[PDB]
Amino acid sequence: NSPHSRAMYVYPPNVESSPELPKHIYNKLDKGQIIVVIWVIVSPNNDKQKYTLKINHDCVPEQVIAEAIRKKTRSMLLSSEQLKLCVLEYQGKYILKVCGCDEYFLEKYPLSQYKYIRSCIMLGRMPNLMLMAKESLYSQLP
Amino acid sequence: NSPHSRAMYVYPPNVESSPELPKHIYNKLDKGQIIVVIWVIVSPNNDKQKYTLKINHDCVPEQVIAEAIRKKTRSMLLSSEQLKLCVLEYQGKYILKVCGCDEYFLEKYPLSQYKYIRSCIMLGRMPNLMLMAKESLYSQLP
Ligand SMILES: *CCC(=O)N1CCn2nc(-c3nc(-c4ccc5c(cnn5C)c4)c4ccsc4c3-c3c(F)cc(F)cc3OCCOC)cc2[C@H]1C
Ligand SMILES: *CCC(=O)N1CCn2nc(-c3nc(-c4ccc5c(cnn5C)c4)c4ccsc4c3-c3c(F)cc(F)cc3OCCOC)cc2[C@H]1C
Repeated sequence: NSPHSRAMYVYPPNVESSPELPKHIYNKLDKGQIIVVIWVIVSPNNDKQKYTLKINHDCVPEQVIAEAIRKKTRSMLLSSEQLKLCVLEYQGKYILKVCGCDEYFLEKYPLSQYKYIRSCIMLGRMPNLMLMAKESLYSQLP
Repeated sequence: NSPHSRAMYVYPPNVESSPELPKHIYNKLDKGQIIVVIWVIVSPNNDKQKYTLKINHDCVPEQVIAEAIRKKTRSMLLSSEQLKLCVLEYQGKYILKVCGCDEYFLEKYPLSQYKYIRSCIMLGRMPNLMLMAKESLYSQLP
């Protein structure tokens, strides 16, 4: 089986049955938008950097990856064609997970449909997420 | 004629000539096991939930239903008799099909002998399957 399949089997997504967000949960957001923190390892010294994003609650994990690139590329050092290539490149290179936990967001679902996010919203807690390279995920498989 | 007989005539299986898997295809599996995706409709609003299973390639469709039952009841501390009762009940209530396509797995064949499954194995792709209520299939017959 493909490494993508084995990651799905080992780390199955914890999504809700409906993508429709309950009204009492949606009202806890800022006009349906949720503030999340995105971590990443940027240096060989395992130094971690972070971005604080405000995104729609129904963003899929691949849209979170794209939104984090737009946050960084605000300071322009690349053309538009280079930027589009970088978004597609890193969308196929990185996956999203909960920081410090064995909870992953490998499948295309609205972020708020994942159970970890809903508990974060109901608890008034900020989702603490990490961008991990797909190859680093495939190497830790049994 | 019986409704099950009518379903076989209307939806005949697309199977390969031999149940023996060629070596170059078998070697694409993880020690003879295939990872499949099983969808199901859980709410009257047609909300779908899914399981990602790793099963023997020569499981018959009724064994796929049994493996999905063991997946859900894994934590429930059920006895063998309790588990068997649920397995027999849902084996007589649900059939297996390709999700979103008019391809069915109604007959006792090794799953890998079906042409859709074997091509999935050769592609390194997960079979995208759906569990449909038997009565819903018999109602759509001519
Ligand atoms: C084609 C893609 C490409 O070449 N690049 C250039 C490098 N790059 N880094 C990130 C990225 N950067 C940060 C970040 C924030 C703040 C920082 C530093 C360093 N010093 N400070 C103060 C780095 C970051 C923080 C969280 S996530 C992230 C990313 C980032 C991203 F937004 C989306 C991703 F898919 C991956 C990454 O990180 C990859 C690890 O570093 C290479 C984006 C890029 C892209 C545009
Ligand atoms: C004696 C048998 C019996 O009473 N039950 C109880 C109900 N039941 N549901 C399933 C089943 N559940 C899921 C599933 C997975 C993840 C879920 C939800 C809801 N929320 N989350 C996060 C439901 C499921 C997903 C794919 S297949 C499946 C099944 C399932 C099965 F494994 C085998 C089948 F033959 C049928 C079904 O689903 C039938 C639809 O009813 C919900 C199993 C049972 C059994 C144990």
